Amino acid sequence: SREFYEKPTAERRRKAAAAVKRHAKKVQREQRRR
Amino acid sequence: RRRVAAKREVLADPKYGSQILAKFMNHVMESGKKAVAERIVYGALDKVKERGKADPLETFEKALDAIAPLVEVKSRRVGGATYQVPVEVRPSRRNALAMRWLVDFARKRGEKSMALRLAGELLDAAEGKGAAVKKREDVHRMAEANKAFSHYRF
Amino acid sequence: KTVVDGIAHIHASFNNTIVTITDRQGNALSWATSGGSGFRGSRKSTPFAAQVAAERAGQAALEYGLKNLDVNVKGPGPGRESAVRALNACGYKIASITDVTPIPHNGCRPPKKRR
Amino acid sequence: KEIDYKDLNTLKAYVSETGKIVPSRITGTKAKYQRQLATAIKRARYLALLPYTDSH
RNA sequence: GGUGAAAUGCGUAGAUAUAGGAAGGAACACCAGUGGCGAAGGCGACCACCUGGACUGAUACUGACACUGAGGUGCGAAAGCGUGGGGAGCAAACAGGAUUAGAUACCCUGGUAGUCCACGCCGUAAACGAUGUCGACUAGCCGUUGGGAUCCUUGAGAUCUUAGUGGCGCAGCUAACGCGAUAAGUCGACCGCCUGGGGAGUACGGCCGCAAGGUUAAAACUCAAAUGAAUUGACGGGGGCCCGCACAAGCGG
Repeated sequence: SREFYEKPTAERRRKAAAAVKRHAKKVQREQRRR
Repeated sequence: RRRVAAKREVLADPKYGSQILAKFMNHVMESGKKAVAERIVYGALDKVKERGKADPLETFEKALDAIAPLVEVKSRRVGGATYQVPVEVRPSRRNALAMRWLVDFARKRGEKSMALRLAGELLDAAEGKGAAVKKREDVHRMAEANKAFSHYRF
Repeated sequence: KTVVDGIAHIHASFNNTIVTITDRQGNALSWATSGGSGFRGSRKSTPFAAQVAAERAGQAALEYGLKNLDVNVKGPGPGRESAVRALNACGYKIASITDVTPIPHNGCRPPKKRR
Repeated sequence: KEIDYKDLNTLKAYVSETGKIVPSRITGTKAKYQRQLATAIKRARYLALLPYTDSH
């Protein structure tokens, strides 16, 4: 939640994997879809 | 960890012809000899009904009517405190303590004759005012905090 | 008195669970907390004790009527959804739950992160 | 075309049920029009044509 | 009935608390985006006013007016520092309460400086892309932001073109990792800098500061090394799979 203060260095660490799990989603599944 | 265990009890006799007391010769032949145990093994069957009016099995069949707990207490942990899981199990599981617990707690009485000692509380399985029907309802009582321990974190 | 409908709060913190029954005139009738049922210490900030705490709100509210109730939930802790099923079971045919959890739009800064 | 705080039939299509603006990954909207959407929301929201929170 | 577990504020003063009101600071959820703007530091509500630079399209004009830059001079997170407002929340110091051989701490309950505003100072950061600025060139593919133009055109769109911002990757380079039109390639112009590790960004001097201190900046002496990146192993109070009476069924000191 908003329980503790997130110091804005560790809050400016974003994008867990969203250019992998939503960008390489149509790449790594191309071993079958060709 | 697949279970390759296979259960199959033999239930037939040339003397009693019972179900869960036919193949029981295991704890009544107390590591020694059958000659001395033969009068103690099936000598108590006609000693529990020889003091009452009904047949031996009459009060032997009603042992799983007041000595079988409705829950289980096997522990498990997830990331905090160990929580057990209690729920309606299969008959076999529930009806295992409804004889052997009533049977093994007869050494703290011990009256005349070894066979009477074994038959000491076999006739108690009807009214359930002995010691085997004192821990039956006790099990249920220790499940208020364990009531919601089955799905979430269990 | 006898009031037939009221709005019923659940304060659902990480530590405790407070349930207060009011009317739509907001005035408190019967409050029952998750530590007021003899808990006192460590263990049950759990949906178990709110199941215990929400019913005591019920059978003390069953003095001045209160058939239908409206449930306001406020807080992040367990005992959030196991106090609204512990509430219809006391003979309430509650209309709809409502969530009122206070969210700042930027607000005060929170405390330091626990280490 | 150029969406506007008066046009509430357009603005209500990107307001969620709790009052919040819906992102661009949910509705298919271009990045220029989204940041133009969330200004006409915030003007109609200010001007009491739209709530901030769900409640009232 | 917080949690690796309990201890402070409450009832002849009403206890977390109402469907209520008022005050006051401070931060602007959602939008929010390998998004945007800025020389960097930075900048997130909305509206108005005052203002800077970019991007972009054609056309007209000036005609090398350019690039860089020792000195110098501006602007520089935070915290600190005067001087005066302010003071919710949070909170160095500090008080207790725990936890532990101790605990001077990590956890709890408080809480003044500070954080906030005005003017002035400091002038530093892992101030980082650990990568100076400017210019020209060198395979592609996949996103995205601001424009523009072409495309049968409905755009649900497509293509090329620019200026940014990203993900891969050919050549090439690299000690390797890796970089690869946002070069660490290929070259050019200029500047800053480095010369084994400690001593040491330290003494002494000078300059600056109100201070804290900053900046410029060594030697004696000491040691044969420090150091980078990758490799095999061992190890981890790293993670994921797997096994065995390892975990509890009807044993017994």
